[PDB]
Amino acid sequence: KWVIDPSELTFVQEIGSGQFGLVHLGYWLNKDKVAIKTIREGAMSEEDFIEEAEVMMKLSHPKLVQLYGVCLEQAPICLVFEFMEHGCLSDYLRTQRGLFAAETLLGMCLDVCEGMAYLEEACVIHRDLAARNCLVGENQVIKVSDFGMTRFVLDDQYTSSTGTKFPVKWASPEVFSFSRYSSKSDVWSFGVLMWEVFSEGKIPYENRSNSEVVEDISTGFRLYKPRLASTHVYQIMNHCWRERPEDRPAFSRLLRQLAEIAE
Ligand SMILES: Nc1ncnc2c1ncn2[C@@H]1O[C@H](COP(=O)(O)OP(=O)(O)O)[C@@H](O)[C@H]1O
Ligand SMILES: CC(C)Oc1ccc2cccc(-n3cc(NC(N)=O)c(C(N)=O)n3)c2c1
Repeated sequence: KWVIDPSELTFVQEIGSGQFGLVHLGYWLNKDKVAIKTIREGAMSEEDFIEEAEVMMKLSHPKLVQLYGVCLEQAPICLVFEFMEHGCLSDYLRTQRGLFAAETLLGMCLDVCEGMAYLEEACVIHRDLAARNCLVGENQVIKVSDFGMTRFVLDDQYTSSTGTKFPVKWASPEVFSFSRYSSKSDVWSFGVLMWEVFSEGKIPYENRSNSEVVEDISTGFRLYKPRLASTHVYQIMNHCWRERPEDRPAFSRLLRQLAEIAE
């Protein structure tokens, strides 16, 4: 089962604060060390989430952070995840800026691409892929996390394309216009993630408001090439940012293309 009883969890240390609550390092009885995220009441549709648990627990891949289960005996509920020692990728890049070899940055993109190729085959859409949603583990492995979570977030300012906190910077035109999510909209987001990785954690379109990003993208403007990205890597980024979803590569194609470049 995916239900974890409160007696099977022990909170050891606070890791940090998230959008919807605290994150602790803890232990899960007879299992492993875990990261536990406490979810503020009202932040997510808990009943909708619990309905998909039996199906979603079957997803397992080396490049996806495992969500082991939920502790829901009383509010606030807890989500129990695999512990990722080095934390989020966006912070990891920013803190180690200037210490990365270009091969390591391409390797991080390849780990994410592998995890995303598994979700694409599984017909699971992430909806908010970004470096902030990737985590860094043992020996600097990158794993994707939080796929599908925006379908349960109750704050309309984040989930509505016309909302003030919407992640427009990682959104394809059909997502920011119509909320038309697909694995091809995740490919657009993946191109922005590659830009974040090769820029060592810079924020995309930092000099633009959300409406300015929409106008810029719609008139054909794209993110500039980071210094560390080769012209071949930047070409693949641009393929992710094609206006028509049908013209973007699938993750299965990107994985082969990026691997050929790396190997
Ligand atoms: N699985 C995990 N393992 C280790 N640290 C984690 C894990 N999930 C989240 N964290 C850490 O918890 C903090 C907040 O996490 P996150 O829940 O992603 O907040 P937010 O959703 O606002 O980004 C960050 O410092 C992040 O590195
Ligand atoms: C206990 C888990 C399996 O329950 C759910 C229920 C609904 C879900 C809906 C969307 C996505 C889910 N989801 C998210 C996951 N992992 C991370 N790191 O976010 C996993 C997994 N199997 O590792 N499943 C869900 C996971």
